[PDB]
Amino acid sequence: EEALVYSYIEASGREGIWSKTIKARTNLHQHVVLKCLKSLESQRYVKSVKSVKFPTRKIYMLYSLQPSV
Amino acid sequence: FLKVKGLVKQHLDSFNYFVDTDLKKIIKANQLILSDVDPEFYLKYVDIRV
Amino acid sequence: ELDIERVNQTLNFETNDCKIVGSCDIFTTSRKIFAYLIAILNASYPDHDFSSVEPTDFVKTSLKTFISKFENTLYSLGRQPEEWVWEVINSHMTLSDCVLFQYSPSNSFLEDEPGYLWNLIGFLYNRKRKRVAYLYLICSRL
Repeated sequence: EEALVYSYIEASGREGIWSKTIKARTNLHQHVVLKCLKSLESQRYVKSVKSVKFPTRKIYMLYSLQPSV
Repeated sequence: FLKVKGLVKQHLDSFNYFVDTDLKKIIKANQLILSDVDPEFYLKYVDIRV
Repeated sequence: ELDIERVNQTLNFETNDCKIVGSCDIFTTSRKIFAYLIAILNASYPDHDFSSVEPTDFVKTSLKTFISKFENTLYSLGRQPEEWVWEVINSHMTLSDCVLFQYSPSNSFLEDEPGYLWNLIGFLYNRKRKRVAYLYLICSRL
């Protein structure tokens, strides 16, 4: 389950992903993917960046350091 | 015929069938409760009686 | 509990082309309280950060003024609001001697949710019991 969310970050590729857009293709258990990203934050792969777009939403992206304006 | 049957048997036998057979065939159709958070805390109903 | 389940069965319904989903909850888990409510907001909606908007619009209004239009909107939605609810939320929390807060900023975080119509979010801080109720009503459209 932790590998398909890697490709979905790679589906975003450059900007990042919001956590309820995960359910557009996954629609898995809402709490299993809730605590998976907390351990994935502890995995030191993904990070919680803030939205260049409309704010106040949890944007996650791997260590690319690549936002826009 | 009417001695051991009666005239309200179509109400009485059906309700006796429900509380003696069909209560089991409802519990067995959905026996288990599956907790999605921590999929180990299950809950199942063994049988039923009124 | 059972009475909390009843007052939550009150606040979740749907009429012809509107769907209102809201509830109340009470749990123990003005400078220090600014972080104490954004955790409630984060746990209430685990897809938006609420550490961002720190100097928000907490309109520290009277609770009687709040329950006034909170009752008026239940008249306005064909509900005929049942009075025992306001004792039940009293009976767990001692509604009289407590202060009310309200997250109502300029642009709330539900305007981007499709089908959003309006909200009514109530915080009720308690001091002696530390019992904060998160009374929220989200009217949507489907």
